Amino acid sequence: FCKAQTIQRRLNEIEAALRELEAEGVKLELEQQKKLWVGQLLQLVDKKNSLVAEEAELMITVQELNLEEKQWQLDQELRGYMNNLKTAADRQAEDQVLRKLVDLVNQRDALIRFQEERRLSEL
Repeated sequence: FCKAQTIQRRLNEIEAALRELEAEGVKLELEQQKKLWVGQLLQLVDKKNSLVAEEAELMITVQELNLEEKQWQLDQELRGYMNNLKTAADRQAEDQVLRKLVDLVNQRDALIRFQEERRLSEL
C-alpha cells in the first residue's frame, strides 16, 4: 500500500502553469521596453521546457505504476492455477496469462530505457 498520488497534485500544478504560460505568452506577443519584452519571452519557453521535461518524467512514472498495479492483479491469477490436473483449457488460459506478463516486462523494459535514454541526453 502506497498513496503515491502526490505525483498527481504536481501534475495538475504543471498543467495549470502551462495553460497559464500558454496564455501569458500570448499577451506577451501582443524600443527599450522592446529589449525587455524580448528577454521575457525566451524566459517563458525555458520554463515550459522545464515543466514539460518534468511532466514527461512523471507520466513515465505514472505508466510504470499503472503496469505495476495490473501486474499484481494477475500474479494472483497465475498463482491460482499452479498453486493439479486441471482442464487443458485451464492450461491454455494460464498460457494466455503468461504471454501478457511478458508483454509487461517489455513495457517495463522500455519505460526504463526511456528514463535511461532521457537522463543520457542531459549529458
